[PDB]
Amino acid sequence: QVQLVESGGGLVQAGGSLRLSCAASGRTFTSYAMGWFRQAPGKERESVAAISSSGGSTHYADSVKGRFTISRDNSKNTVYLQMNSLKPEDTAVYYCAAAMYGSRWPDWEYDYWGQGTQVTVSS
Amino acid sequence: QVQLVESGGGLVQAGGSLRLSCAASGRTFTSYAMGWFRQAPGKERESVAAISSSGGSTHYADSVKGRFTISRDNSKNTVYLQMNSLKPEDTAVYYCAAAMYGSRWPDWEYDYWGQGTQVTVSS
Amino acid sequence: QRSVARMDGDVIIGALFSVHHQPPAEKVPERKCGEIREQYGIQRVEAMFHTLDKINADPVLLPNITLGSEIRDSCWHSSVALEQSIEFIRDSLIGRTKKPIAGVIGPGSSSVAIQVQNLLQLFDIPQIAYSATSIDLSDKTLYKYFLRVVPSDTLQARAMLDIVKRYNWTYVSAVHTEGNYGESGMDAFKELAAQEGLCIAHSDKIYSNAGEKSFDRLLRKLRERLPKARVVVCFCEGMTVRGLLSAMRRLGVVGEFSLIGSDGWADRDEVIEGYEVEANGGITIKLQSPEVRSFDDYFLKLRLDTNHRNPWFQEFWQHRFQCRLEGFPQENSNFKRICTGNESLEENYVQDSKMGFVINAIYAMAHGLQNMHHALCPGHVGLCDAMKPIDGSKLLDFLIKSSFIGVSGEEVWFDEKGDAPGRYDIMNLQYTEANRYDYVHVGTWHEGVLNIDDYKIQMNKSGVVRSVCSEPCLKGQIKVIRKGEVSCCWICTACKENEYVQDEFTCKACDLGWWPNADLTGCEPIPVRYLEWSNIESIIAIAFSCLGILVTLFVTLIFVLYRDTPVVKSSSRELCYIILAGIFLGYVCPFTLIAKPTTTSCYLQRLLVGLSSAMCYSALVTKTNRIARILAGSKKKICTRKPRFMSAWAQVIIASILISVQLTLVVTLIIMEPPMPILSYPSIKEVYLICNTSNLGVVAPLGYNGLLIMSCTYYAFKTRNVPANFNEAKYIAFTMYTTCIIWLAFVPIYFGSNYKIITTCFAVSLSVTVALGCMFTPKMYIII
Amino acid sequence: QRSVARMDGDVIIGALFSVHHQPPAEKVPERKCGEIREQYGIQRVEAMFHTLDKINADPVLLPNITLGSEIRDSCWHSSVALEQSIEFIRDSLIGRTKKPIAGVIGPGSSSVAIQVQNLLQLFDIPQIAYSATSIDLSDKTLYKYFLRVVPSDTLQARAMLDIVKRYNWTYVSAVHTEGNYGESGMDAFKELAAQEGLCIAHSDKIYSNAGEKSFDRLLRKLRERLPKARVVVCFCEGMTVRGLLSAMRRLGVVGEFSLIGSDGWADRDEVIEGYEVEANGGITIKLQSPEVRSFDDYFLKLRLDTNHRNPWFQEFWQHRFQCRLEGFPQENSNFKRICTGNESLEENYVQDSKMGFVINAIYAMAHGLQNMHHALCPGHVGLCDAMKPIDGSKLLDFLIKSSFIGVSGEEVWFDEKGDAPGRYDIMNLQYTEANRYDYVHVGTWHEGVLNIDDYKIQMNKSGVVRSVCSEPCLKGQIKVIRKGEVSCCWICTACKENEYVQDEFTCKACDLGWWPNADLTGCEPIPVRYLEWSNIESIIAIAFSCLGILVTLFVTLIFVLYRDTPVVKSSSRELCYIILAGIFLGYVCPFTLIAKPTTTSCYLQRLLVGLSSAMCYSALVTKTNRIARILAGSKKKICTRKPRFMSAWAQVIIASILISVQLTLVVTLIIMEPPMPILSYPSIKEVYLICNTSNLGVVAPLGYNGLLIMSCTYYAFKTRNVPANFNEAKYIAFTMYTTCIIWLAFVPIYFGSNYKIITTCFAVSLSVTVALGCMFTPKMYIII
Ligand SMILES: N[C@@H](Cn1oc(=O)[nH]c1=O)C(=O)O
Repeated sequence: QVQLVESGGGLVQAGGSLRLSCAASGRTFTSYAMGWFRQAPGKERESVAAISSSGGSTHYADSVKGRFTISRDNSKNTVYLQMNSLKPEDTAVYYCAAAMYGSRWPDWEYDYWGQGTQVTVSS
Repeated sequence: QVQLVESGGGLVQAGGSLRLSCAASGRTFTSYAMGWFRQAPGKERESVAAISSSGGSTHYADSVKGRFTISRDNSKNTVYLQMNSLKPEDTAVYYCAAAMYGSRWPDWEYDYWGQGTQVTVSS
Repeated sequence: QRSVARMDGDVIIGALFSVHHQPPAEKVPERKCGEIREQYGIQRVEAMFHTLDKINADPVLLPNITLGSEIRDSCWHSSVALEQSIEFIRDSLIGRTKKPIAGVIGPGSSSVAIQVQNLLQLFDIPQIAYSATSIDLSDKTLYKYFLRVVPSDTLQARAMLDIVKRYNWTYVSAVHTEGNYGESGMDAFKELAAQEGLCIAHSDKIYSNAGEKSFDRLLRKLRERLPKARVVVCFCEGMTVRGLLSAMRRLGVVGEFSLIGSDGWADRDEVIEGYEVEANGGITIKLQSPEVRSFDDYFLKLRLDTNHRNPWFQEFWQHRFQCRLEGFPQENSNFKRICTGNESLEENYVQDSKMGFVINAIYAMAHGLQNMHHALCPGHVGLCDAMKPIDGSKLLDFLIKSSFIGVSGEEVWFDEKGDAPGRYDIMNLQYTEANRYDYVHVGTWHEGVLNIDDYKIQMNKSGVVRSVCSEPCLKGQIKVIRKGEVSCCWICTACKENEYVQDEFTCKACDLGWWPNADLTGCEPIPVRYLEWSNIESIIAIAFSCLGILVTLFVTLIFVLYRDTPVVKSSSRELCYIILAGIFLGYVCPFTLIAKPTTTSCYLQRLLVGLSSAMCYSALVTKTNRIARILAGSKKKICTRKPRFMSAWAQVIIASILISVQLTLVVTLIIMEPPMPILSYPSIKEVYLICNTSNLGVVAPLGYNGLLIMSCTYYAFKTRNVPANFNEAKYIAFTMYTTCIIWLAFVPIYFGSNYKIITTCFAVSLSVTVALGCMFTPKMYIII
Repeated sequence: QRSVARMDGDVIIGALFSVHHQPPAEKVPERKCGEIREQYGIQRVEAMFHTLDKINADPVLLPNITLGSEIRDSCWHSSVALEQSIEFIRDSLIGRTKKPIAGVIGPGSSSVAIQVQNLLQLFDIPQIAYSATSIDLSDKTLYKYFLRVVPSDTLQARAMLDIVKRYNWTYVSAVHTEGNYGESGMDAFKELAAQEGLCIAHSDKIYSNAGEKSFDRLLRKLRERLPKARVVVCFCEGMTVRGLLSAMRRLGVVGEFSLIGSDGWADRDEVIEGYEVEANGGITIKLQSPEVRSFDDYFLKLRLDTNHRNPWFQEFWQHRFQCRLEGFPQENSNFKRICTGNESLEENYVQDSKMGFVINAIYAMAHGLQNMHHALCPGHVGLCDAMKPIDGSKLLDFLIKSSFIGVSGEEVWFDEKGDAPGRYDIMNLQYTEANRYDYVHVGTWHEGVLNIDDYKIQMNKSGVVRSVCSEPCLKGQIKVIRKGEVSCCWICTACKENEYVQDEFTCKACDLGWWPNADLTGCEPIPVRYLEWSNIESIIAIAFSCLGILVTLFVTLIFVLYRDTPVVKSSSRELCYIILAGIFLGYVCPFTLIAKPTTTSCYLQRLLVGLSSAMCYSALVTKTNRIARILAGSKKKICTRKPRFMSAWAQVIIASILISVQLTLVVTLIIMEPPMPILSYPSIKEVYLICNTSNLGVVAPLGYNGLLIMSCTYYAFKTRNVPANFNEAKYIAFTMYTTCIIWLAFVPIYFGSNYKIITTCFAVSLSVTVALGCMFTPKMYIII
């Protein structure tokens, strides 16, 4: 079964482009699809970032579409993101969750979760 | 590396025929010979008895000769020293020892030494 | 690392299905698999999930025991099948152990079943293979843990023997694709065919990859054989019966021999795709699989949205309907459209023939775990401590001793060889419409049982096809005489007359004395030809013999009754009496030259052979010596040596002894060899009375006759010129001529001819009757 | 449970040596391996320990890298070895406990190497198979990780082919081992033997560990056709050939057929050990590998007290010397006669063939590791972060690249397909002393090169037979019957000698007038039988007729010159002139009667046999009708209608026309009949070519001459007894007797003569020479 780990979160500015490296265990990992849920303190969980299994097409929350990029390596058993044009509120607990099955995005039945990081963000 | 444990210590008077069962723990055990050692209170770890690897050739020290009975079961990974006619000098700490690449008995290589016991012969 | 569709239950039955295609040569050592197979792969992963849903709702089979699974993907390849097999035992071998896999629903190649069977036999994991149909997988020394709900190709071997035998075909040439399938199957068939009383002409080992010239040349050796043989048993595959058919086109030999192949081309319509009209009258066979219907409904209700227990459903969709589900995960960004809400599997659906077998196998396991539970956890319901962990060797025990009833109401069933019964469908390709061709039944096979429902088979075309290497001439007079080649390829031959089939193969010539009964079934006594009257054309010899006796009885009446006749008694009376004796001894025996040869009658018969002739000439020599002794003795033959006596009884005692000399010579040449016949039959046909005659005993008496006549006619050269009487002695030299000519002209028609008996009768009867007619019949009128 | 011989290092190289024999046939599902191999696995565990001692101790190979090993038992069984492969991978498959196997020194059977390959390549663990020959392991798509240090079987198939073709051997039995070695190697051999003129007696396949009854069965199937096909080309392993030799003892096959082996029986004094005489003169083929001598040192210097690292050592020892150990551990109860410590290993001690290779293979792993150490982390020492842990794919890249000279001095480098070069050293098993046995280098194969010196081979040059189903029995005037099924193994036969063989399978009857010449390579003219010259046996009649022609000139002298004779001064002169014409015709008959066998001279022969016979009777019919035209109005005949006239020239007219009717009719039928010299066959041997005829076609010539013979003799009725002219009653009578009787004599002899014109000249000569010397001597002698 899958065991996750989330890195790349940290103290960056309003306009600071930062990495999000969600490394994983399990060898099936290129079967799964990743997403990053966004739940900062005081605002509940909303799915903002996502990516299919193959890489293929991918998904960003329209609210931040063009303010990020997503990448993945089936090779290294690890997915990646990047924030662009960061804001004080673009922070959230970045629960890199992972769904094999699902519906239309963003309602995938995210099976295997990571710790995710409340990315400390300032200006 | 086959690890050993003993089973069946007991404080029993003379004449009480008593059982000791050293169980092994691992594959590759029908390829080991076994031994039974003892050390009296302030003594030396005498070679009580032993058996061949395949089973069907057994050795007993002069000091207990022919009285005690050593058998082995390979499916169980276990040896059984059943002693008769126990006498108060048949008291000692009894250790089992897996011997392999030995010379003539009792000049073997007892490398896989057991845990140890105390099997006293009271009054 | 691959995907693994799993149900968390209690006892877990692993599975290896052929989800994808085998890696193409690009990436075989990389071992990544191609596209989904949709009819072998995910159809079956859903059949298995379905059947575990059933068995976990069924109250009989495993109450209070959940029945999980771990499905993997074999890819129809050995290396990937084995990577997966290793993954099943990985967890079992040692965030801890989850569950040891109880069994493995065995991957659908024979030759990845074998290669996985090795790895599972190590661990005590019984493997049930729904389509591992090779011969080698019954040998449970190697593949001990190998169940299956399909028959070995030994049962196709049996079935194709049943068809070729059930039409009394016996001379069927054999072809096969090469490999574990085609060689093993065909070899088992071949030996079975041998012992059963079948035959072959060639055993072609054609490849699935061979050149057009290769099928051409194998078909060419078949074709040289084709004047004899008309049936070609095949363990050929799809592309191989295809390539053989491709050679048949190139020759223009579309419908000639009844090819009769195994299931390599039963429902393979591809073997005849754009080609059908050239495979008319080929009697193929397959496995009798029913379809399975509650599975159809489960499949065609599969909501792509509602499933959460099966990866490769998404890819099943996206490969069947070519649409990338943009919102759904694992989208195939390499397919060009978007998925509408309204597609469903109802279109182009074909439930596979190996599906009844997959669900039979998943049962045979669930009933193995059940039967094990009923017999090794008694009084307790579901998992007891015994069977926790569930042992594999004892499970194999119950699992092989567990009879059952399947999905299709048929019974799954295991021998000691861990193999199945073998239920088959026996099919034909024929005129079904206006020139149209579709694979259709005639009937079935069953365990040992046949069902040829003959009427539907090929409309008398396969009802008239026939071949044997020699058309049975099992009637007498007609041996089977072969080369030392093979038991079917003999040759028929007709027997010689003397022979008859006692030994069917070899007409027994029985002994002479028994001639072969009609139809050559034995032999009985031969008819004989003794010759008493001997014919009406021989009643002619009898007519002249009889008539001559009538006139000579009349001569004994009125001749001797007279007593006094001057010409008769001119000379010595004794000489006259000797002549009378001479003539009627010459004509006593030719009245009975008719006679029967018997050991007792042999003195009677073999006497009358030469002694009829002897006395016949004793007549002629009595008259010859009367005239020559009266020539010598009187002044007619003048000579210094005229040996007369004083009392003419001495001149007639010489005559008595000059007849007793020939008497002695002939009885001597008889008693040199006592009387018998020697029944020389010049053939098994011709049977006649043929007594011994040393040709010596013909030429000697003959020569004695001729020499005594010529010495006396030499003295009587002077009466062939002048008689001194009523013309007696002149007519008697005329007698000498007219009788010696018929004797010495008779010799080549007795010698150089074939028939002898009546011819000697002619010679001697004629000689005496005409001697009488020319010396004795005139005198009776001249002295009245 | 099984022993592992583990030595420590910081890189560990597993190995699969066949320590024990294969499990017994029934016991393989239990996988207990019988008896220690003493030459084949235990020397190889000592090889590997010795070599890793050496390489741990070498200052340049892997310096400050230390090597371990984990030898495990292969057992020569797929199931037994694949267990142990799982034990290799198991360490890392499922704080710290164990250490990962980097390399594997692959097992010796091709089959166990395949099975272990199919498991190891899944884990990235390279395999080097010190002697696994089968070509199937030459496709690096399936068997990626597979390196050899040996030649693939295609070379060995090629070598043994070069042997069997060189000795002229064609038709050879072929038993082989079941499994991949025997299969792939034997199939390669057999495929070549097809193309290179050979045949097959029986392609048999028997397993190694097979029970006796199967080997007995193979000796039945291999000793049938021994009367002809005496060279069984066994492709087998050691133990399969051993089971053959066991069945050769058990039944008395001992000297029957040869045994041309393969690398499985390379140079093995354990497969002939106790079967020496049973298979002497066997032509085996090992790989060129010098025996390693530092190993013979280290091995024959092994006391039973210094091996504290070879677990099978004690059981090896107890087995080697058939002696139990009184108080050593793992003593075997079955063994008896307790060992004395003074035991050497020099006792009938063959080291091994593959010992050069086993050492090379361990070096290949040593090099691949050291190439990796100075290609990934160069400038560092011992272990570095890269290769820790090793990547078996990277290491494999180094192995396939990296060349080196191993211990034995030989060079070894890997191809694109992990193979390696090798020569083959042929051997021949021989009586080498007063009853003592060796394999000796009797030649070498190397890359088409094949050097073998037959006088030194088996010590016999006639030696083994010219092995073929049918001889070079195709001597001139013989064909091939093709047998039916094998063309190479045909059936020899001399064709019908009347048929002349042109093509090698088509003997053909030559056309007429041409009789088959020498060697049946054509047909030559049945010559002309020229009857145009003479012949001494006929020259008697030729010169007699020439004297007939002489006295024809004499009658012309006495008659044609001086007419002044009362016979021609009285008679019609021209009757005597035309009997002179007809007699000169009956005498020039012999000149024109010999004729050449061409149609011109064929009609000539007709012009003599029917026509000159018609003219012979021209003379004779003129005689009769002449005297009879004067007999018409004479008393000598009685008639009122006279066939006469009053002109003498009109008498010659009537005789002339009653000749010329016959003449014209004969000229009519012979201008009608096409006569010809004919190449008829009264017999195959005659040089005939001589003229044909239907005899009834010349019976009409005889028929008219002969009805007129009846007329001539009919007039000789009274003219024989009307003596008027000078006794010409006598002579005319007797000579019309001569001509009638000699015609009526020759005519059954004419049809008795197969060729008739001999009889014609003979009879016509007599008849007309009587006409001269009998009707002309008296008349012209009294009027001389
Ligand atoms: N050529 C054989 C190898 N060989 O077989 C034996 O029986 N010994 C031995 O070294 C094979 O490829 O399996």
